Amino acid sequence: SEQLQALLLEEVMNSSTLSQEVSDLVEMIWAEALGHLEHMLLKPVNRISLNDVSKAEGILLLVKAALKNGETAEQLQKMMTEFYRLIPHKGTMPKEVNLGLLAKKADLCQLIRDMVNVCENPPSLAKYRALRCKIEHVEQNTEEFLRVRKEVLQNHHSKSPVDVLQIFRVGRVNETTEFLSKLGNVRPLLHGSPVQNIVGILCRGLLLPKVVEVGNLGSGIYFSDSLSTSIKYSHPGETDGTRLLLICDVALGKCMDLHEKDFSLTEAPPGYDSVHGVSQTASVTTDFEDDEFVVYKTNQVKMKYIIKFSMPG
Ligand SMILES: Nc1ncnc2c1ncn2[C@@H]1O[C@H](C(=O)N2CCN(CC(=O)Nc3cccc4c3CNC4=O)CC2)[C@@H](O)[C@H]1O
Repeated sequence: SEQLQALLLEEVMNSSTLSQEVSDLVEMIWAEALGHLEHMLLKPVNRISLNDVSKAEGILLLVKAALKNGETAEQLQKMMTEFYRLIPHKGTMPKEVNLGLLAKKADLCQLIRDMVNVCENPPSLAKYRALRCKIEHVEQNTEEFLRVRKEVLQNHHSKSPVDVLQIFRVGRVNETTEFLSKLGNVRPLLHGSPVQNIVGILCRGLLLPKVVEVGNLGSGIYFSDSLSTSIKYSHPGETDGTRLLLICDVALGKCMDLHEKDFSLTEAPPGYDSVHGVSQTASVTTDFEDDEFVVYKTNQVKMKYIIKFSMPG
């Protein structure tokens, strides 16, 4: 019948037995992300609507505007208690509402939006599609795995053993086409990050830090040629106990070598496309302990791989 042939097509169209490795990765990063929310949310995430988040974000803008104008804390707290009604927290309710809090509350709202959107087609594929990002497992047999393994395990100043469990080929669609390859000097660098950030990184790529009216080369996207340095930023997840790390092609064209720190950099110096923090050496002292590479454009970045690894300790 019409209906049978519909079901038979439905079976075909709705089928993708994508690998365990990729599935387990998706399940983890989402679980780890949800683990962050559950840590500081009285109300379950399922019982928060998208309206609550939109209104919550709307209040932060009013509170931020009011804070800069120097309104009394009476008004600020009155507005903020309305925010906390929509987005309940456990622990403290900061009396001193600084600008730094509002930025983190704004981040939190986005992490809530992720978890709400995804809830909806098995529960594994719903989470994969939600990333809008094409992860593909690379087999240990292939010569691509040995290649990438060595690429990661080259600049290792520290001699701490590294258990490279899984490697995944990753790509975002719009990230590739908008990449500034024409601007030369593209080299593959590493970006460490805690596991709870990964869903957000895969969803929206690496974003520019928000200049609050912390990094020692200003508000840009940092990378390193060394693995030992990227391990420091790639913290172990509470879910699995493993570390995740990105390999990105960073188009950084003209790269100015710096010795002194500079926290006020919103974009690259005039004349250069990027910055290199030169590390402390034998007879060349610097303020940088490790080699930092910083770009201040999202379209100077293009992530290639995700590396799942773990330290002994
Ligand atoms: N879309 C996104 N969703 C969620 N988190 C996202 C994101 N885009 C970036 N991030 C995350 O924001 C964080 C961020 O901006 N930060 C925190 C880190 N800080 C200093 C810094 O980058 N230092 C630094 C220096 C040298 C190497 C490396 C790093 C970090 N990773 C490295 O390999 C600069 C500001 C960062 O940890 C990144 O992973």
